[PDB]
Amino acid sequence: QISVRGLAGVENVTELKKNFNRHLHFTLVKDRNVATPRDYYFALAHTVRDHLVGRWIRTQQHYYEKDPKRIYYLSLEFYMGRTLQNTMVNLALENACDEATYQLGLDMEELEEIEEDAGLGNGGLGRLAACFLDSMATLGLAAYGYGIRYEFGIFNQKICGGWQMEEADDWLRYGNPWEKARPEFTLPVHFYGRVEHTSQGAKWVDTQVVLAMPYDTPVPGYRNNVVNTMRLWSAKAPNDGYIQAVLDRNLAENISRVLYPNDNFFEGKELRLKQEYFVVAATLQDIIRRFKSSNFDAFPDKVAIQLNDTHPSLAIPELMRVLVDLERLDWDKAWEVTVKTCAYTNHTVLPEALERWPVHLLETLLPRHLQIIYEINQRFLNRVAAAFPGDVDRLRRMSLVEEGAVKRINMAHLCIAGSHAVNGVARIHSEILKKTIFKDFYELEPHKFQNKTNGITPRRWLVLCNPGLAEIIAERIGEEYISDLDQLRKLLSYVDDEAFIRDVAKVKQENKLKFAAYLEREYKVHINPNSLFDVQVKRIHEYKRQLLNCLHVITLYNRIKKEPNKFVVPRTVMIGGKAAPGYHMAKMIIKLITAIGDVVNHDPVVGDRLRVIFLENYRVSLAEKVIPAADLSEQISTAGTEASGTGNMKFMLNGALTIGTMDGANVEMAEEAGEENFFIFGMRVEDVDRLDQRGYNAQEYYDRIPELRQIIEQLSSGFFSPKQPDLFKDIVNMLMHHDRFKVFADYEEYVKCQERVSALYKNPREWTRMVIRNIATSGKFSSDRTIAQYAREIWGVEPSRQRLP
Amino acid sequence: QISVRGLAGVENVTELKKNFNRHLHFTLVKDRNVATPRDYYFALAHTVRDHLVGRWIRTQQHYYEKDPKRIYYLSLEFYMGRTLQNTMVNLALENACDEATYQLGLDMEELEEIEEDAGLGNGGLGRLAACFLDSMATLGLAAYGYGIRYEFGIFNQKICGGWQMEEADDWLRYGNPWEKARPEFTLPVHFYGRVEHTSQGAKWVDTQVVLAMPYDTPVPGYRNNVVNTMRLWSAKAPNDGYIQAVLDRNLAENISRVLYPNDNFFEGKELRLKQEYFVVAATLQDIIRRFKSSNFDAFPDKVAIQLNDTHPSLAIPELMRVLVDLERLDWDKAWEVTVKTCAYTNHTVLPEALERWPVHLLETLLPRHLQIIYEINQRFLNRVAAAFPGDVDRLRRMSLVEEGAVKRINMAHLCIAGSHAVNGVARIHSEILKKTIFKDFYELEPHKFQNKTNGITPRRWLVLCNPGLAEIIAERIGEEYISDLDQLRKLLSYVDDEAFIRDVAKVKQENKLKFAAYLEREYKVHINPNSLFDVQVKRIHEYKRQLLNCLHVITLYNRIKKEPNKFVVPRTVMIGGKAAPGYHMAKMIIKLITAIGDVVNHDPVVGDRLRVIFLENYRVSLAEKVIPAADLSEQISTAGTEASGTGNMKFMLNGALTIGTMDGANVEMAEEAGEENFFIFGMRVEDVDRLDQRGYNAQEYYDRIPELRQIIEQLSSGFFSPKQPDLFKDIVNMLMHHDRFKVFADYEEYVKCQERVSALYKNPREWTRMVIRNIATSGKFSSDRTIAQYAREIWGVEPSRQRLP
Ligand SMILES: CC1(C)c2ccc(C(=O)O)c3c(Nc4ccc(O)cc4)n(-c4ccc(O)cc4)c(c23)C[C@@H]1O
Repeated sequence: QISVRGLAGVENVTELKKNFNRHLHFTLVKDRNVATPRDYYFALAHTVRDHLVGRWIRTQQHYYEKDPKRIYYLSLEFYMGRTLQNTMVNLALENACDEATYQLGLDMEELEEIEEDAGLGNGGLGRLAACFLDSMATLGLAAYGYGIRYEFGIFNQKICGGWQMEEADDWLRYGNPWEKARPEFTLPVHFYGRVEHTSQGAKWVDTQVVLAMPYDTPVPGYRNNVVNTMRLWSAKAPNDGYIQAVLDRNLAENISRVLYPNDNFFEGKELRLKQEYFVVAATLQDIIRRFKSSNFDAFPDKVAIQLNDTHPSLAIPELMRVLVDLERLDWDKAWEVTVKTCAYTNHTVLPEALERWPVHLLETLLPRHLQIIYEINQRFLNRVAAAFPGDVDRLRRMSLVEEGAVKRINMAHLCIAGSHAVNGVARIHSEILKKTIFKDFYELEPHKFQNKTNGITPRRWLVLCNPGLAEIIAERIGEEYISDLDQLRKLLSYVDDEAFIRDVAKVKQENKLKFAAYLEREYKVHINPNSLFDVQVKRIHEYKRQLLNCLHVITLYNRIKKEPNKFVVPRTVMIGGKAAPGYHMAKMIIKLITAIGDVVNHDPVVGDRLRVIFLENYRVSLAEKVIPAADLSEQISTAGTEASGTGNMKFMLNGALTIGTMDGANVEMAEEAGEENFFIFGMRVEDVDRLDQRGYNAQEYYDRIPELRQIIEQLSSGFFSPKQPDLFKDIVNMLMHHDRFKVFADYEEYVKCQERVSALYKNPREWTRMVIRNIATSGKFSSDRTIAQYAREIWGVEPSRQRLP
Repeated sequence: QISVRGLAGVENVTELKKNFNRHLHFTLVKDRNVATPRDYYFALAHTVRDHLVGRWIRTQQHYYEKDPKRIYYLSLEFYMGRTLQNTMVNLALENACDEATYQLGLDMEELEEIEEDAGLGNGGLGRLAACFLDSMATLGLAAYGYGIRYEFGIFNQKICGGWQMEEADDWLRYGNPWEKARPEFTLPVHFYGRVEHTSQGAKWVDTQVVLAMPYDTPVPGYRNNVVNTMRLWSAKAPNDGYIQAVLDRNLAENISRVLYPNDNFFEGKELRLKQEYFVVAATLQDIIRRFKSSNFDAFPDKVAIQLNDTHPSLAIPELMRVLVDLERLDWDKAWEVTVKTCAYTNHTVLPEALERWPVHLLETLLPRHLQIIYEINQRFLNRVAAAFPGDVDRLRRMSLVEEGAVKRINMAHLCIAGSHAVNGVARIHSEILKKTIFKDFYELEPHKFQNKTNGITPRRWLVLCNPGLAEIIAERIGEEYISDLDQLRKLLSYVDDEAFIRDVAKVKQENKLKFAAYLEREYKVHINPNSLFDVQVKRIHEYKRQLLNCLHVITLYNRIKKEPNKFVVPRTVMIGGKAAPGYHMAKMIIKLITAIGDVVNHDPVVGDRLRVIFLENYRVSLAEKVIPAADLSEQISTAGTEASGTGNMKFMLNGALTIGTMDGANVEMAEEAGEENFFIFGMRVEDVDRLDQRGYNAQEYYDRIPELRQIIEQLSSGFFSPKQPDLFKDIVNMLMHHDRFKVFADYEEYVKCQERVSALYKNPREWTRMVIRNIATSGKFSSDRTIAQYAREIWGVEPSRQRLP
């Protein structure tokens, strides 16, 4: 069909059909008479997976033979999405399978919709892990993703009566054709117990054992014949009245049962601590076994462990435990190895996200790790005291141990102390780390602190989800950009090219029709395809300020009612994302969005000039549908709160213009494109700080802005909940009296900036030319660039995009 | 190698090796460098399973096209054992795979030892189900086995300190290459709730739903191209704080977690009741769907439901529930259909085995079924009252409702009332049913009561486990006997044939060396291969009288110590079998066996003249090893207690002579061979009854038998437990004062009969000639004969051993 999707060679298609039919017969045990579309999806998935196997085996053999330094990306989350299209793209098989299935009478895109997302993450951090796996394989790194094979990923969200309802994400119900169970590589993980100090040294005894069974999933690089591994551990009860004892095996196996759905929030649940140690303990056993199959001097030359947030921070004391207690290294040598092995990525400054585990919980579950943590703290604070003699407050601030009613271990402090590199995920965030929350650590060890601005893979996030845009780009500049995204800057040459302008707008219109067709087919929801698609998709949080979007939406509605005869650019305002189950405010915000829609979408004076829709069950596969259809990308977090963002980058790559604050990677996106090509508004970090310094008074904004006052009175008086007039009193009260994110303070600039958005959209040519200037400068935000930096600046390995044989 | 194992055709071997290597590469994702023997086993298993798929699909299509009456064998247990060798035997692939794997450098028998038993049964009843599936496929019946896919089968038994320890039988740990999950055929099963009576009729509402997911396993007939299905249901939570709710999905899924390990004993556990309804409800939905894909007049013409014991007895009220409540048939028409559809097989007369569920438990879990059961009872008792006017005691005795402190439903009475056929499992047992425990039901409906003497499949139980014996037989009479076992009578012609006599003894000696090698390799246990192998393997129960064997073993030991210089036939006495976890006496009996061995096996005066060994973890695969090696088959249950037995038949088919009571199918085995060819001893049923009539006094036997008195004093005084002198006081006390199975009353005849056993074994030629007379007359005990009778006398279908194309 389109060239970026590869060749449908005659023999390749013939072989694909034969292997499809073989799987249908021998694997699905069906013939065409009874085969369901799901049977067809699985026959195709097995056929495509078969094309990975040779390279997968040879890649891993190649690493065994050449012994490169191995990169271990440890994460509690791998937000992978679906795998069938990604595999075909990266194997150059997409047109061939499309033709093969077409000749069999099947629509391959219909089959693709049958695959369950591997929804093993919450949001940005977990999706970063997924993009990173893709980029590390495309860059030829000997890299392994290590995580948990959750039986249930992030919950499936249903909207019922305008409210979020959570259902179990039973993604393995029909099996997983991608993974390969490796029950022969199963390893014991220990919990509880107690420490004996013998003549040999310390001994961790009387533990309860949980087995960790690895499942390996292939990670294909982009057309370089590299296939790396994602290894996900599954909890299994050890082999050794009767019925209840068998049933009680469920308790240990609950360790890998379900992903904790807290996006940016720490709740010290013991089961979550168990999950974190589970990944850490089994993974480090793997790492050490592989290292010995090559004395621990060389260990940091052969192993990098990257900690995705503090979630696997126990790797630092676990590595010490293994090196000291089992390998009998001296403490100082073991510590030198550990710090040189480990590096730590921080993802947020919000204090409620910081993992601060109660000491008594650690003492019970992991008694030897708490001892090692205390020893780490004593030695680290001795270094602090020697560098800053007499600075007692600095000692208290830097300690891994936090005092209080509940004594706790600060896992971020543990990570900094035990890592040779610490990085934030965007320039502004990494500077904030050095300036504020880790300033003490930066002053002790400035060399540790780095920036690694996040990115997204242009395979999943352009070639896969927006083949039309990838094609019109390739028609001009070739296909090299797909793994060399800075070549998109060549498109600045085409900013006055009438053909490209036409094609960019044509592609966007096709994507919008496709998304409108999706909403009609799957939900019987009708959206005006000739409206500006205004999209805010991301997890629901106060700091991301979906509520500020809500205020603007009601402003548009109230201005229409005030002057019904005045032309306004028609909009479909779309908001989607999941709220954590126990986050009352976030669930109220979802209900407000649907409640606004219930009024707006049924007002005959409004008609199709304005519609407000909550996109249900936002997840990786839905992001791939809606982001290519978006005109306006809402990135409106309070300045200083969004460490980087990555949804912002997806929209930029896919031809939406961005309205946003100078926050996270927005800053660098605007720098890359030129601020004249972004709708930047609102307080900067400095202005937020000035408000905090004098005290944020929302009443002052209410008193001075009639249009804002009108909206608050509508919320209070029940205008958006006539049957329950005080339904939204908590939102109103938070906004008026307890708003940590200063919604009102950006209201006026936001509404006026939104006016400028509409003004440009009335000029289709100039809208599209500004779009070109964004797409053309999105190259910096490829995760290949991010990974190349991690490789050279932290891991000490040189990337390579050369083909394996 | 040997002809009964088929042809190793040149192209077949070449194709097998290619498909082996394809599976190793694409399915196991290994190359030969790293492949474990388990990888090799799985590559072979997939290769062999691939050879079933075409016939499996075509068999089931054939049934769809020809619409024969379908047989549904409902059982809570399918004691299947391993599947790889059985599949190769029945597909005529065994020599070809043997040669193919040999050319790849692999020992196929080593690979076979890697397969986990599908241990989904307890003993005779569950193994009968497995043999029946094999025979119904070999006889061309459109037959389906329906059961539960237990995550954990019968526990793995370890002997530790001479005691049984139970471990979870994690048979699915490495997967199951045989089964095909059918998650698309998943069905809802309902529990709890309540009954509404509307205008339409009754309605079962407010239930909790458990999903039943079917897994299909192929059942190959013997070289007739028939492949039937065993469908096993797996419990799954329905699709619709948060974390605990996800974890609590385990509660519904516990329904299929583990097989209840009670052999012959009813404990009214609610979870077991749930399992029973689970199989019943999902299976009958399948049956009805398949029936509609062909008005319910014709339903009994198209459906037979065979109830394996009372365990799926809820099928009777469930079928009524569906026909009346959902299909809106009148009660009387629905009842006519039900009784003509259902038939019931009874497996034991022991009262403690009878399922008698508390009415309050049924009312809570299955409120509509209890209503239907009460209505069934009222109408049935009305028939009783009309046939036997004024016989009020008969009404009380026959009622489905049993009065008492806890009111209960007698599930056997439900089965008789709701079934057009009731059968026992051996002639003596089926007569006892008509004479005693079901005499009232027999007098009301004599036409209902049948016999179907049990049998065993000669595929698994001769060709598979004893290929040497199968070969020397085939060398004389051809291979037709393998599915026409009455042709073994041709071997009576060879009773004076020196070559056959030589070969029979040679085969037995090879099997004994092979089993001795097994015990050395797997347990470092040394047995004298030139000793008589005296084997009692079966579940441990008082009624099977392992204790009587114990008394004889100690007698042999005490006689040796009394006259050390006197020659005795050397024996290896082997006892194996599992005790139910909560059955104290059975566990004490295992400990006594090992305690006897601890004295006997270490007495230098005894040496290798006598050894006593407890065979650990007796299961189908171990039965296949030890039964072909046995010289003497211990079948010594108290007359009247063993309904049939089937282990007795396995030994007879495999060249052991039998010592036993006139009990169960022993009677018919002795009738078939001639009593002169069996070591029959002990009380007959009539003598047991005479003892009960006057009261069994064990003291009288103790007082009159010095050698018995000596053994009891050794047990009491601690001779077999010096470190815990009163370890066996409970056994002694039961024997002396509470022995329901009259161990002492058969002691003298047993010991003297055992003398006759030894006397014949001293004459190898006459021992072997008597063996020939047993093997030659074992043909009646083929489960093909049993199934042919079920087909013609209950199900109304005609068997056929003709090939499918
Ligand atoms: C070598 C090659 C071209 C091929 C040719 C022929 C057959 C066949 O059976 O006629 C093949 C199967 N069989 C086959 C296919 C599916 C199945 O379930 C069993 C066997 N598989 C194959 C593919 C995937 C596997 O996990 C295992 C083998 C492969 C086959 C792989 C390869 O494409």
